[PDB]
Amino acid sequence: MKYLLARATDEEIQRKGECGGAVTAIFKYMLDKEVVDAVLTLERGYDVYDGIPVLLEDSSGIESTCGSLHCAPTMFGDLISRYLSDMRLAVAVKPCDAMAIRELEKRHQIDPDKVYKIGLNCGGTLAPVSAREMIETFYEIDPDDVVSEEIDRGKFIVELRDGSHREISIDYLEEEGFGRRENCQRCEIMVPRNADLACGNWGADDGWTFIEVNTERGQEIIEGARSSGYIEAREPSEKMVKIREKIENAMISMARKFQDKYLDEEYPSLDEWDEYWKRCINCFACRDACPVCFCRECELEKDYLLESDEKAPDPLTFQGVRLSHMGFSCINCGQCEDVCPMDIPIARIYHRIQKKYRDRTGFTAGVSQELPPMYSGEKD
Amino acid sequence: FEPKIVGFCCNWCSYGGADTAGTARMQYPPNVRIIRVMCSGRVNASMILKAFSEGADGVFVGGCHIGDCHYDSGNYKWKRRARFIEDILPEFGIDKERFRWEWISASEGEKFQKTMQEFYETVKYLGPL
Amino acid sequence: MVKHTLCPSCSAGCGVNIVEMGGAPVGTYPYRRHPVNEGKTCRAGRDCYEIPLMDRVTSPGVKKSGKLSGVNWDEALDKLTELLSSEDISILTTGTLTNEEALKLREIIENFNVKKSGLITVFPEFDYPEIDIRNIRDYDNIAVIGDAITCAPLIGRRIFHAMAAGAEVRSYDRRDETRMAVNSGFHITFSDEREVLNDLQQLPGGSLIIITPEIPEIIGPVLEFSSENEFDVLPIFEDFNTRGVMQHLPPVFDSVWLIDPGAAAEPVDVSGKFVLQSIRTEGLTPDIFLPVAAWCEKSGSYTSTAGYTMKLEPALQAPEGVLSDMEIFERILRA
Amino acid sequence: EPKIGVYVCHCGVNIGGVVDVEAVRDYAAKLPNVVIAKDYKYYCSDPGQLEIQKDIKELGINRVVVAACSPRLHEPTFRRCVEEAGLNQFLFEFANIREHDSWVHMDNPEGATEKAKDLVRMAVAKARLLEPLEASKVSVDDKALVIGGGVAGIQAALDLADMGFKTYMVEKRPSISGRMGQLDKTFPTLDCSMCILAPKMVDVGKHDNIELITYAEVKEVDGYIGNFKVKIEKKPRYIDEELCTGCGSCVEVCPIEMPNYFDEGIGMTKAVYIPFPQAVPLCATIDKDYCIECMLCDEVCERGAVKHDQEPEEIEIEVGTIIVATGYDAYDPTEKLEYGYGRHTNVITGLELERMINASGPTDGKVLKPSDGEKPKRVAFIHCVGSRDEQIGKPYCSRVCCMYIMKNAQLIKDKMPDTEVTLYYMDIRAFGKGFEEFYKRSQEKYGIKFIRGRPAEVIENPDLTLTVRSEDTLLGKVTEYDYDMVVLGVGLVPPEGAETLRQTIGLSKSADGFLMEAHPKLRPVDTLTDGVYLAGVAQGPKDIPDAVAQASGAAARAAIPMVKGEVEIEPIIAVTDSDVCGGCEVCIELCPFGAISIEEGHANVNVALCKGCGTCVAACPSGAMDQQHFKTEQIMAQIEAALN
Ligand SMILES: Cc1cc2nc3c(=O)[nH]c(=O)nc-3n(C[C@H](O)[C@H](O)[C@H](O)COP(=O)(O)OP(=O)(O)OC[C@H]3O[C@@H](n4cnc5c(N)ncnc54)[C@H](O)[C@@H]3O)c2cc1C
Ligand SMILES: Cc1cc2nc3c(=O)[nH]c(=O)nc-3n(C[C@H](O)[C@H](O)[C@H](O)COP(=O)(O)OP(=O)(O)OC[C@H]3O[C@@H](n4cnc5c(N)ncnc54)[C@H](O)[C@@H]3O)c2cc1C
Ligand code: SF4
Ligand code: SF4
Ligand code: SF4
Ligand code: SF4
Ligand code: SF4
Ligand code: SF4
Ligand code: SF4
Ligand code: SF4
Ligand code: SF4
Ligand code: SF4
Ligand code: SF4
Ligand code: FES
Repeated sequence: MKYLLARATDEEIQRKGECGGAVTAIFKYMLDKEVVDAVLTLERGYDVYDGIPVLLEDSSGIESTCGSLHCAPTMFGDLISRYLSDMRLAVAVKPCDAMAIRELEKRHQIDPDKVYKIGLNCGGTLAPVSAREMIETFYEIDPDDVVSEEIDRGKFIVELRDGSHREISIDYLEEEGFGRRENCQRCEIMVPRNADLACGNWGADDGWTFIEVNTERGQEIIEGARSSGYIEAREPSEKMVKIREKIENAMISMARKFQDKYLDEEYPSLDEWDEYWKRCINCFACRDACPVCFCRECELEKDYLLESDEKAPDPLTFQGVRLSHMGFSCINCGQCEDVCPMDIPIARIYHRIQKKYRDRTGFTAGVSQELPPMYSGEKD
Repeated sequence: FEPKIVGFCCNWCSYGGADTAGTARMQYPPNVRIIRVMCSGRVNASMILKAFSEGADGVFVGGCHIGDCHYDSGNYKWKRRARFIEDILPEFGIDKERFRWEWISASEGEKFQKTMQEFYETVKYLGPL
Repeated sequence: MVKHTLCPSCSAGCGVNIVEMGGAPVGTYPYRRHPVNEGKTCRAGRDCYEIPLMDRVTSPGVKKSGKLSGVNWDEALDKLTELLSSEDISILTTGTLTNEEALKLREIIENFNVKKSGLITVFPEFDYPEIDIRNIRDYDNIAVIGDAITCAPLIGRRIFHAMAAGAEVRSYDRRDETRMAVNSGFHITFSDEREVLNDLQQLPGGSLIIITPEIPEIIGPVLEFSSENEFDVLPIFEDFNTRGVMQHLPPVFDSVWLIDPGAAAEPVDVSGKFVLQSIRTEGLTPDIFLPVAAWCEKSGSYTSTAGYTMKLEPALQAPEGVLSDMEIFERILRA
Repeated sequence: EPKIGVYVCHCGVNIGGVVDVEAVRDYAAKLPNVVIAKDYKYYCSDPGQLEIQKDIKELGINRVVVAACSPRLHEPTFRRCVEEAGLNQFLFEFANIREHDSWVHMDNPEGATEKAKDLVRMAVAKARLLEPLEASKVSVDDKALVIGGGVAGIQAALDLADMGFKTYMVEKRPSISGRMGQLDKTFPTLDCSMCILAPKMVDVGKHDNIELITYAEVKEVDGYIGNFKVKIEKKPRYIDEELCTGCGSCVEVCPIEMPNYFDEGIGMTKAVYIPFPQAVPLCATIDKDYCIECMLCDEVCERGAVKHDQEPEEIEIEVGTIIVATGYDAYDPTEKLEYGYGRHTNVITGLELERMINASGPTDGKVLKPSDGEKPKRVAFIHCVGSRDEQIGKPYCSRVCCMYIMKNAQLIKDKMPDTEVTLYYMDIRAFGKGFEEFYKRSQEKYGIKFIRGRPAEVIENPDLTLTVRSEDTLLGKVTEYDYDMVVLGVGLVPPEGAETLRQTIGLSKSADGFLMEAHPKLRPVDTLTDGVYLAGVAQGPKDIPDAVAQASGAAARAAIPMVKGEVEIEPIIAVTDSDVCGGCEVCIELCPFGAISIEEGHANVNVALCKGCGTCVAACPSGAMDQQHFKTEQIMAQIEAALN
């Protein structure tokens, strides 16, 4: 079974689920049947803009984790490698989460045996505060009234407390400096085929989740969840499986256009990069947030590299060194740019360097299961 | 303008090549300073970036010819790193002409002398970094 | 596991998530939803999770001969009541209590008659405006006294935003090589406060004066100048809840009761008895120690320099044997 | 705290002529941690060495910097000088101011002097951070293991045993001999092959320095050179090797018929069998895939050597060197569907023909048609079956098929003068000694016909004759000739279980699928895995004399370390900090000598296997790996000194 249409058998889960609640039903089955010891997911805080990671040990009250949070640009790989390493686990992953976990698994920081990946289709995420400012400026509503959010026919659309829907073309918002994160606009991966399962709504009807099973482990998950009646499944029309392929191809083409824009046409000049690098406060937030920078002790803090004075570091010994260390394994997750207190576009340069390396060698960070050719023991 | 050039030369061939050039009394500009390593596989991007950040106008790396490595594969790893470094360097305003990596054998004194002369001329033409 | 809280390492109201495993803090996670920083933090904000575990003392202590020795809560409370009620005490606090705790301590002070009281701060009592830092970019002219970028990096971020949007930024300091001096549009190194005042003479109305504690002598005049010439003043206080504590207590020795649940007190001069109510006692040798709960182990509200108030629930469980400052205060009052 | 003494050598007028040695010494005197800075005319001499030794002894110097000529010329000299002075030889640094400065900048005395000052500064910067290192000594056990009991393995074992080294030979088959014992005659001399091989097999079987373990396989190999621990699984013969005499009574009374592995699928034997009369050891073996436990062998055996209750045995040996001599398998042409091997009755391979022509083979030396058991009147031979063919991924030449095809054609003509033999070839590779004369004699003496053309197809006729559809490229025309028998010149492939053994030992294979040598030209029998050597066809296809030469060479190379009894390793090796190592393992595959392993989630460098290149050190991101005498801090200090 390559493709399925699944939805939860519990009425509460399907009601609260974004797309029929199949993902929540899989997690509930996995915890209830003890396939895994825990589930790492998101859970909204005091509003839709506040998604906090949660590690559930049992399925009691799991429906609180239902729904999609487009304003939660979270990374799970770093949490799975820092603290959850010796646990059997099931985690909801966007394609960037799966890419980070794959890059960490090929470096033996995460055990692929112990981690189950129910990946989600991702068309992009938004920064919460920026999203609220956008809703105030363009939707002319109080952001606290928004109860849900989705992107679709090119449209950010918001469900409301009243019950209506407000729609704005995402092209307009992204041309006005808003909308999805800039790294999300360049994202070339939409279905997480580097995960065990790939669940989305691009080939599904209302109330159903379109699932692509990528691995035999995904097949075991789906079989165990259907046999016990946690999930009910049907098979997409192959007219649907083609609409999904076309949508994905269009999205990837738009991503390539945005790469040509941000990394070639609107790429800052050397003078603009000098202006940016003058700002750096040497806080190492980019290094800490980067999932691929996992080392117990970092070379950038050695006496012969670290900037001693309270001034901007030399861009070479900080940025160029981190680039030489991991820029072939950059997954364009944007976390480094997200956390930078100085608003430096780090991800642009790191993604451009990774793209040059990929064009030369053909290595895709976060997708290929092997190490980069840099670490090849052959004499290729 | 006298450029400052830092060189890394493997013990077995490229250091031997510079020694051969010296024994034959082949003259090249005094700008280069050579640091000795056992293999070019010892060199990484950190060394090159440090040299450029400490004030080097050009950086030279000299290894054994592909297939001649005294440790049988070190220059392959170095070549990979050198290509990636060529990718990285222009992103920070360093012309990749300032970074020269060559294969020199222990008997190629003339090759070493010519490489040093041309690298010095190139870096001098480029000007201060 | 992952719980919201406020970074206590400076006055900027940055939010951070503390990751908890097994009942102890193990790391930090971005708090993107917070409007002050949006999940961005300096190095100090990403190391704060270690504060509850660094040299933590969870047993009330008393000065036996020479060294401190453990005792129970009732004895220490009674012997503090002794000094409070009979001989004399000066109560000093840092900007590290909650607003409710500040109100309770103000009640304690007036009732037990403390002549000398207040908050340890170099800033005066001023009609400080509420200035949401998101609006700093809207100001046409900004003057900075001190190194605002280094004191609170996440407000220097907003200064950078303002410079991007055309705001003319001028910086004044005694030093010529500082991050603000380096990055501002124009910098003036001055040896006389008169030069700073003369330069501020040209600032149009509604301009923004961001003043740090680097130069304590010019704070008084500048505030005065800002009241005469109709400027908006953003102070950068020393402690995370200095502005919240300032409301209930005024800015302040023989015998001192020092309350600093955040351990943010630069050493002060004590001649007589020393009653320390903090989380760690490494620096000094107090006569009696009152271990309290940390910033993140309390229920209550904090106000940042800009004025952003934030109500907080306990992100961590207070260690057994310690009490929140308000419990100690209520015991002192009721006992 | 470092206390550095700097010594500038004039070299007569070679350095002092261009470089102002006095100014360089003065500059060196001021550098931090430099206590004394002298200069002498010839520091490579007893006077200069005595001056250096005297200052070491008198001024309490712990670091020495000589500014002179190449480390490559006189580093051992000054290392010996300082060590005799009592100072560790790795607390000495060299600055090259003659080949790198004074002989190449004769036109710029000022530039030469400034460059000399810079180089001395770099040398002092490195010296300040040097540490004392001691060379390590690794004991080498004087016992060897030879895997494979063919002609190459037999030769290697005999050579090692005759040099006095106790040897263990391990052979998976019940008897030693390999493929050479299966041949009837050898090219280019047509000499009886078993009659030259059998004496060597008997020698191996009763040699005092050889322990022969037949019918056993190498299960595990751990350790390194001189320190190999090998676990061997001796499969149950169900016959007592000590009591059995090989009389063969048990074989006669066995009611079960089983294929004989020695006959390559055209001869049969019983479930209890002796592979051939000249087997070493001459012992019986029972195969339990065919035994019915009738017990007839038990009541007929006169020595009580039948043991149906036998169990597999485990042998643990400790050796110093391993020689892999595992040989080859014949290519299986069943996949070449156009030639119809396995479908057409009268299509056979070259090895089957070797067994058929053999006078002790299943047919008693008579070449007969498998269909009707009659002598073929017409025989065709096809070259390059399974070789030089990219449709099957075998783009190499097996190097022996031409010669054995011609040998078998000559043997057929000798046995059957009136038979007609034709060979279909692309190239005739008669390259060895006497091979070209063999080629000519195939035509002049025996009248064998040679057609240049790779046959397109072999078609079976209803009467079971075979039509070979092939172009005669020299006549330039398609030919369809009929034959009573077609023989396929199958190539050489690595044997079954080659990959298992290769992973067990940790060796690397070449493109053609065979084991890889350390250097193609100058180290044909060595491997990058210290203490392991290759002999014979294990390294790649070749004929008997080449395999014998390789086996003797492998014996010599293995004996050298065992003769020495120890190996000295220079301490410029890599070292891992387990506190910083994240266990990412990206360094493991970068060592060409396999010196790095992972224990307890951290990288460990084997001291005996590290050559000190520094590739793993440069690859480690976090810096948990560092090279002694070339630490990252030292090189960074040198860079800073060179530029500042
Ligand atoms: C930011 C985002 C963008 C998406 N974009 C697309 C898209 O373009 N096209 C498409 O077809 N599908 C997209 N999806 C998936 C879509 O919501 C599917 O309908 C759904 O994933 C199918 O599973 P479900 O509805 O049964 O899951 P549910 O029962 O709703 O469970 C979803 C689970 O995902 C977890 N999760 C993991 N990461 C996040 C996160 N960042 N935010 C919120 N929840 C998270 C939730 O906590 C919850 O446990 C997106 C999802 C997210 C979170
Ligand atoms: C049809 C044919 C005809 C030939 N005719 C001639 C000729 O006339 N003249 C000539 O000079 N050459 C000839 N050759 C080539 C010749 O056979 C080889 O050069 C020679 O046999 C190689 O000997 P070896 O010891 O390297 O390998 P092999 O003869 O293959 O012996 C290898 C030994 O290792 C054993 N072994 C394999 N794997 C293991 C294992 N895992 N553990 C333990 N033991 C193992 C095998 O069972 C065998 O005992 C011919 C080859 C063929 C195919
Ligand atoms: S980077 Fe790609 S996978 Fe990650 S949130 Fe953005 S669009 Fe989704
Ligand atoms: S460099 Fe930035 S974009 Fe690339 S993987 Fe690291 S955090 Fe993500
Ligand atoms: S910068 Fe280099 S050493 Fe530091 S964490 Fe990243 S990869 Fe590791
Ligand atoms: S996060 Fe930004 S300011 Fe901090 S070290 Fe990285 S680039 Fe510099
Ligand atoms: S700017 Fe201040 S409040 Fe914000 S993270 Fe840094 S130290 Fe903490
Ligand atoms: S040490 Fe070198 S330069 Fe000095 S005298 Fe000897 S050979 Fe000549
Ligand atoms: S016991 Fe087995 S081997 Fe012996 S005679 Fe019977 S069938 Fe043959
Ligand atoms: S088992 Fe006995 S009967 Fe059989 S061959 Fe050996 S000695 Fe002869
Ligand atoms: S030796 Fe002759 S028959 Fe064998 S592969 Fe080479 S060319 Fe073909
Ligand atoms: S030594 Fe370095 S590269 Fe090797 S496993 Fe340890 S951390 Fe990884
Ligand atoms: S330094 Fe070279 S030889 Fe030594 S372990 Fe590392 S890669 Fe192997
Ligand atoms: S030894 Fe010079 S490159 Fe390896």
